[PDB]
Amino acid sequence: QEPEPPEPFEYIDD
Amino acid sequence: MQIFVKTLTGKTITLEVEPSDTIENVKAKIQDKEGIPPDQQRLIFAGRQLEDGRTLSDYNIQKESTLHLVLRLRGG
Amino acid sequence: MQIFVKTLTGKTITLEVEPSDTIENVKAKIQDKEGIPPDQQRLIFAGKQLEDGRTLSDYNIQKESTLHLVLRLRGGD
Amino acid sequence: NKYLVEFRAGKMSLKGTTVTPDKRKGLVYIQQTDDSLIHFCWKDRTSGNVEDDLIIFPDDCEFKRVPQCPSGRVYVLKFKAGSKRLFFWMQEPKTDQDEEHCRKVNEYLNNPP
Repeated sequence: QEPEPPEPFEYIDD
Repeated sequence: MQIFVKTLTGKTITLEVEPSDTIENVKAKIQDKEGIPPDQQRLIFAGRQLEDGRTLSDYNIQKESTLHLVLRLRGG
Repeated sequence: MQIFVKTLTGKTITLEVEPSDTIENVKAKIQDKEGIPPDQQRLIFAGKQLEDGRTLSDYNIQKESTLHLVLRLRGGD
Repeated sequence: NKYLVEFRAGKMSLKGTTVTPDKRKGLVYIQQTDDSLIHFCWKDRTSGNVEDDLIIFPDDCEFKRVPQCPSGRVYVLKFKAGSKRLFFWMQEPKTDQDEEHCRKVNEYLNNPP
């Protein structure tokens, strides 16, 4: 019925 | 000499404290019962901010005293 | 650590303030630099409105930071 | 007091350089007040209460996708003047309207009525 939440990842201000 | 700490909402948090306890100690009690750090939490009694380095008796804070708990800007 | 205050009119007014300076102090600076009363002075920065009693550093307001100044309509139809 | 936009989305936490999603899925909606101030609010779906409410001015921030972990729908809000970065994930099962919300959010944050 609803989508599962994303997963942990690295974020870089490119 | 417990005291009732009312949050921004109707929610109230009673914490057991002694008249000799300091304001800093009271803030910590909030942290244990909620997790709000001293900076985020603001204890105001009788419309007067509770300055640190002061005891509850300094502000005439008796048992079952309702304190105004104000939280700073959450998140961003 | 001055900050640029942009009014609804598009006019920008840089006011010299300190990082530990309170929002109320900043509003006063606007009053002297424009004449906007504190009641009508609504400072907004970082996407959040500057609540009275807070400090500029609280909103991560740096030097030359642009602040959104909102004035009360004081009218209706 | 009209809602310019509104879609299901949850928030995340960025620590250092790692973004972790929050299970407290909410709703990202925009509302313009009679003051012409765009209100960016995030309400938790858990209680349906508005947990966040920040007025966003034109060019104040930018709403964009996060091409770091391709798999779902993740967007980030960057305050051009606020120097702040927020991360959100859409709870919508279909992306048929993902771009619309994305486009509307930007158009309501940089192009208010």
